[PDB]
Amino acid sequence: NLQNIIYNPVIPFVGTIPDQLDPGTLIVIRGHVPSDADRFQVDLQNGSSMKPRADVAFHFNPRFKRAGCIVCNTLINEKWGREEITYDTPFKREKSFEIVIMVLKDKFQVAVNGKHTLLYGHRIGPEKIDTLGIYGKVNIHSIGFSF
Ligand SMILES: CC(=O)N[C@@H]1[C@@H](O)[C@H](O[C@@H]2O[C@H](CO)[C@H](O)[C@H](O[C@]3(C(=O)O)C[C@H](O)[C@@H](NC(C)=O)[C@H]([C@H](O)[C@H](O)CO)O3)[C@H]2O)[C@@H](CO)O[C@H]1O
Ligand SMILES: [Cl-]
Repeated sequence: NLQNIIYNPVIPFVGTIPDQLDPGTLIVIRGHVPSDADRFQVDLQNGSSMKPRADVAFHFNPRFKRAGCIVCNTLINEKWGREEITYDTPFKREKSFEIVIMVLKDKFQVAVNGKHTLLYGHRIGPEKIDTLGIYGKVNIHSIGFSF
């Protein structure tokens, strides 16, 4: 079932993932976007090194300026790849949310508040993911895993 690794963590949060993200694994993140929020990110990482900066297999980046959007990308050897921008974003300032990330064989599937939001094909073997980090202006109520 779901095994939360932490509640109301101080942001930025960087934690180690208890088990390998094998296809079928779910990542559940419940939080809230503060009214003065410009953006925030959830990064599935390979290690928690800050320098050199640890690779980010999956960069889930909601942005709030203008109409808003969600930028997804991958950071390999401290270099960002091709961005995959999703314009149909459900995130809003002053609103709560539950993010469910499904780890499939060839990609991540993300749904927010029960509604499908986006897909992102693996650019790095998901098996190299052992750390989860949450940065930016966002309040997190919980982070859990379903292996
Ligand atoms: C072409 C275009 O649309 N403009 C891009 C612009 O999107 C891009 O912004 C960066 O986008 C990546 C994802 O592709 C990340 O979202 C970057 O966010 C972070 C990061 O994690 O790297 C957030 C982090 O907090 C920032 N660190 C600091 C010091 O505050 C870093 C940092 O500012 C940048 O890495 C410096 O380059 O960004 C987000 O900045 C930019 C930069 O790649 O390039 C335009 O062309
Ligand atoms: Cl797949």
